[PDB]
Amino acid sequence: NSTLIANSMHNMAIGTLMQREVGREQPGVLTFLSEQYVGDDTLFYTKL
Amino acid sequence: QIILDLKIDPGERMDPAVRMVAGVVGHLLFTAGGRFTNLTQNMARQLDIA
RNA sequence: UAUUAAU
RNA sequence: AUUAAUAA
Repeated sequence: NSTLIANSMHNMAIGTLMQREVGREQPGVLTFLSEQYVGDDTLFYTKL
Repeated sequence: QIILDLKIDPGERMDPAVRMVAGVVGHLLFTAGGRFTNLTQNMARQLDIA
């Protein structure tokens, strides 16, 4: 009953750790302006 | 023998209410003058601002 | 229900 | 199977 919602929230958790780790390892390189999760699909709008 | 300072983390994200409440809590939890202290001067400044 | 877009 | 968009 809750397949899509759980999938998208797990994707959100993965993206959160992605942002945290890239901020830790390479500070000041990428800034994140937008994050979108619709299931297994992830989209980012960033400035390099 | 041990004094405290504030830690700054860009990855941390929190509600501002946490900082404003910690402003009240710090004045009741710590000693900052007279005969000894538990805090640095910068830490006391930040608590005063909070 | 009918068709289609997506997952 | 699940949510939508039109038609009826």
